[PDB]
Amino acid sequence: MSVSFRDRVLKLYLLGFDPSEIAQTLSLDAKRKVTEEEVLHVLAEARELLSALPSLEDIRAEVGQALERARIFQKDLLAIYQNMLRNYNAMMEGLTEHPDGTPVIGVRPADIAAMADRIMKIDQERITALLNSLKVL
Amino acid sequence: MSVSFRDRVLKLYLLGFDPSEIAQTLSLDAKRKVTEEEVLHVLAEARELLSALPSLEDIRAEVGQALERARIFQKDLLAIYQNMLRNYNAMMEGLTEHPDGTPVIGVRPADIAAMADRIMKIDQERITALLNSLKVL
Amino acid sequence: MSVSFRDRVLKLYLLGFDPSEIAQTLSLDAKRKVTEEEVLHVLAEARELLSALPSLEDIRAEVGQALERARIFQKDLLAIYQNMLRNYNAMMEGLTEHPDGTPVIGVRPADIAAMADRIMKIDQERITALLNSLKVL
Amino acid sequence: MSVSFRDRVLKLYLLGFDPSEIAQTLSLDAKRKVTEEEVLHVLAEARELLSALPSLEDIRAEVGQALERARIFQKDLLAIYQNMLRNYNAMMEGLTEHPDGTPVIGVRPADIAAMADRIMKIDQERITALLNSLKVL
Amino acid sequence: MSVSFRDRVLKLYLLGFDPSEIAQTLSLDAKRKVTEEEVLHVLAEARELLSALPSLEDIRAEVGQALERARIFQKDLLAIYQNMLRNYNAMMEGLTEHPDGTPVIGVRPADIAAMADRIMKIDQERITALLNSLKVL
Amino acid sequence: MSVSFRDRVLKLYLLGFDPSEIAQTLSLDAKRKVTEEEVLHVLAEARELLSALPSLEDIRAEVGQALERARIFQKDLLAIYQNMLRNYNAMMEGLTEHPDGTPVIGVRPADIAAMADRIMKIDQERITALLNSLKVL
Amino acid sequence: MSVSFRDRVLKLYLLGFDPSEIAQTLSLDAKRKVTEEEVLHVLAEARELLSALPSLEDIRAEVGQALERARIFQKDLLAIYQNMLRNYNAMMEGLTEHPDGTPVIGVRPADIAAMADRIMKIDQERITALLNSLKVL
Amino acid sequence: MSVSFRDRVLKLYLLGFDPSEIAQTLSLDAKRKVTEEEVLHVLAEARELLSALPSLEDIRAEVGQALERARIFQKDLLAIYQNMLRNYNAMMEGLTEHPDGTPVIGVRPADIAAMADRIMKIDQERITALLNSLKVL
Amino acid sequence: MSVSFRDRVLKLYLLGFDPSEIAQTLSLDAKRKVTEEEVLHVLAEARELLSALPSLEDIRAEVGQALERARIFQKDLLAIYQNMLRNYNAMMEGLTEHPDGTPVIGVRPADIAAMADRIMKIDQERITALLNSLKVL
Repeated sequence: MSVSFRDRVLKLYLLGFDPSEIAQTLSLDAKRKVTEEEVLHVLAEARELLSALPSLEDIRAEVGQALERARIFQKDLLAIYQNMLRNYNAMMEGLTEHPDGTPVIGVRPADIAAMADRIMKIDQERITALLNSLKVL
Repeated sequence: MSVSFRDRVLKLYLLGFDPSEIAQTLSLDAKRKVTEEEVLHVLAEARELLSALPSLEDIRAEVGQALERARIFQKDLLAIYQNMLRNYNAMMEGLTEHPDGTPVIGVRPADIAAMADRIMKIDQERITALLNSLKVL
Repeated sequence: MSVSFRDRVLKLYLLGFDPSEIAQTLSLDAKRKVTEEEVLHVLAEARELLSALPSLEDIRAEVGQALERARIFQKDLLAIYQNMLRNYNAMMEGLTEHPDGTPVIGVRPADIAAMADRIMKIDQERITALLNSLKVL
Repeated sequence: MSVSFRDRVLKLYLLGFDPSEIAQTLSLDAKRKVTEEEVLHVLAEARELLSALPSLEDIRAEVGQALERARIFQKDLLAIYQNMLRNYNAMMEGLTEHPDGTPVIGVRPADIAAMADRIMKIDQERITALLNSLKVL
Repeated sequence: MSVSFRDRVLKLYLLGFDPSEIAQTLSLDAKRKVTEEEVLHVLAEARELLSALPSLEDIRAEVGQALERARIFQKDLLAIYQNMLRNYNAMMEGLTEHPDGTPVIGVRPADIAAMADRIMKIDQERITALLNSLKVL
Repeated sequence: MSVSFRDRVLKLYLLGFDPSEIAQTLSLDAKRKVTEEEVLHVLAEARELLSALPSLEDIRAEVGQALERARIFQKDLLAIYQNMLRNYNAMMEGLTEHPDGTPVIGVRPADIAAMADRIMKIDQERITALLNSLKVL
Repeated sequence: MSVSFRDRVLKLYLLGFDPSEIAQTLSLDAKRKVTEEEVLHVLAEARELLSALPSLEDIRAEVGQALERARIFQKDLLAIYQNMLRNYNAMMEGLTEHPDGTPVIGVRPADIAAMADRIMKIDQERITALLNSLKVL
Repeated sequence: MSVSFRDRVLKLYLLGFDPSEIAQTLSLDAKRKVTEEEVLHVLAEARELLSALPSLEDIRAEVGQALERARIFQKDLLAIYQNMLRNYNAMMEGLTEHPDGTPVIGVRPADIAAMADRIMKIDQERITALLNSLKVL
Repeated sequence: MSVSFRDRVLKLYLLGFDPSEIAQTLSLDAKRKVTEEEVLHVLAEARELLSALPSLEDIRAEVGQALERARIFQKDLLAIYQNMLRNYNAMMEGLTEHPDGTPVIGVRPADIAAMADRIMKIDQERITALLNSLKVL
């Protein structure tokens, strides 16, 4: 009723189950039975936990993490963009397969422009959010 | 006429039934019959319940819950994004199936960029709403 | 000419019937005949009923009801989202049917991101409208 | 030349007929013939009728009627939404027909989210327009 | 060179004919020939007619007529909307034809929501334009 | 080198021909040959003609003509809209042909709403531009 | 190294060739060879030519030319619009060919509304840009 | 626990693994086992690393790099645009293959206008971001 | 380690290779081997090169070049627009081929309006950017 129960009742409530069903699914989890009031006590308890206010350094944690979310995605998209631009040249020469024998998938030229715009969008998002971190905080 | 009746008459009204039909569907629910005035008394009664004003800590409850709605969805989408990026590499190599024998589903490169944008949208929504929670409240 | 007539003449007028046709459809409803002036008197009468101004607590009634419209819809969409995310995992494993024998319907990964965005849109609408209820009223 | 003629000449002009054709179509309506100047006199006459200014209570008439237009449409869409959500559950179970024998029509989950957004759009339109009625008027 | 010539030369010019072709098409209309200078004199003459400024009551004429354009269109769309909502119920019951024997045309539920939004758009346009007529004029 | 040459060199330049090609196409037009400097002198000459500033009554000429462009187009679209709404009723009754024997072309109900919106857009453009003509000028 | 070389090196650079390739393509153009420094000297030279500032009458040249670009395009589109509206009437009558024997191409009514909107967009662009020419300059 | 471990635990956490799974995947990486507290200590440690604030010269690093991201992409798109405009001319002449024997791929004229707009979008992004670098910094 | 190495390490880094792979690809380029610290020294060195600030005349260089990018593209699109408008007239007459024997490609009338809008967009971009060059600089 401390860690893996207070987490589970909160997570199962936010996916839209009434506290009757939250009890019945957890009635067979570990215990013999879980009463509805046992569920409903935790939901009101965890409500006030979530009702707290952040700190100024607490906000700096996500803005640190959100920009690092971006850099992981740019390592993925630039790997795609190079490997998509590979298929555009090999399609143009008429090669049905790459020299590695791997198949050549068709890529339109307006599709490469889409992935170019996605990358520079992310790179522009770093500059804007980092500047607001300096400005607001 | 206290809990499972006042809830039901309100929920059935907001789905757009006239109080005649709300009576007739609940005429066979528990009682022998439910009069229309018995229904219409509750709807005017629960109208003033809903007409109340929130509190400042009451608003902090949803903003706590709305950001926690986000974190449950990011645990889902990042699980998709990894398992979608798995299918992109295995399609490129020409593997009809994964080494686990599971089939390989085709994924366009502009589709991965869509799921990348959905995730960083949610992550940006946490920063904006949490800052307004500090600013307004 | 009190309840089920003044309602009917107003509702039939706003669906775009001239008062001649409003008379003729209601000429065979209950009475032997309904004159056009009998119809047109009620429309001018109910015009001034609708021309009234609301009260400040009257506006609080809909804002109470509009947010409760949202919570009924989130109970529906989250039930879909869980049962749509069920079909995505079972499609990935290659199961043509669920272990319950029910068929597996194909779900694209960009479709799950659509239902994720609809839910958090509604949840953000509660925060904005409830805050304006505190601010304006 | 009083009621059913001044209405007809105005309505036929605004559908884009020159006053020659307005005469000729009404030349065979009731009279032996209708001269063009007989038509053109009425159009200049009814021009100044339409050129009048509204009153403040006159504007309150439509704002009363426009919100009542909304409530008639919500009685229709919520009837659709329930009867569309019926088809989604019965499609999921694999029932080709309903237990009433009626056919089951396919509904995508992103389509239910469309009708959910249409309803709460209308409900939000009531709050905005009613508040402006209190604010401006 | 007064009415049906000054109108024709202006209308034919604004559809993008050079004054040579305006002459030649009207060279065979009524006269033996029409010189280019005869055309070009009228175009410069009617230019200054169009170059005039409106009056304040002149603007009130169109705003009267523009709102009456709306009411003619709402009489059409509401006639469609009722007769489209007829086909939705009869499609749902499985009736290939109406009880009148007329065929049943398929209507998607998101299509009814489109016509609902068009109507309330027009009704909202009356309130905005009529209020500006009171405000500006 | 006065009228039909200074017009032609300007029009052919703005369609993107270098002055070499402007010379060569006009080298065979009338003269034996046209030198490049003969072309390039006119382009610099007509450059300063276009570089002039308008007058206040000069701007009133187009605003007169632009609104008259609108009225010609509304005479066309309203002729379409009536003749499109003819095909919608005759399709609904099941008539493969009109009583004139002309074929019946299929019209969706959302298409009629498109032409309704185009017309009232144009009618709203007259009110806005005419008011700015009174306001600015 | 004066006219047809300084133009060519600038035009070939802005299409994205490194100065090595600009040399090699022009190595076989006229001369025996063109060194890279011969290319790179011109690019730095023409850089400062482009780095100059305009004059106030210089800006009036393009605004003169940009509006004249519009009038050439309206002579084209109005020629299309008349010849597209020809095909709409002849399709409606059922004529597979025109009386000239030319084929009849199918035109939807929403397509004519597109070309109507393009023309009045251009005509509105003349009024806005010409007024700014009076206002700014 | 210094470089290739603190990087890996952070990168694997931001892809949405709970610290139990981060331990188990790295339990077989190098060590015999990695405890959950060993993982969770690093995540709280690296949280404060990311929680730091940037410097003013630190922001100048990305704005330098973001504009250099643009120039690499323009070297790619201009190479496409020339080699796409090659296929448009050769398609127009009717050449199924290029004179090099390479196949001719079909290009619509509205597609070339898309790549033209992408390039000048990027070129306009350099001017805006570089000016803000002068303005803000 | 001066020109073709500092350029290559920077360009290969911005395409998203870790400095290990930047070393290994350049380990076989010219030298026997390239250490990772040899790579990582240059990346930190070139970081401060990119971290510099522009000059006011430096910004005038791109704005000169960006407008000249436009004029090269208008020479291309106007060449397309004339040669697309050629195919529209020849399709209308029914000519399967041009008098030159070249094939006639089908062009919709709404497609010509697209290329008309692209050109006047570019021409409007010259006026706006050149005016800001006078205004800001």
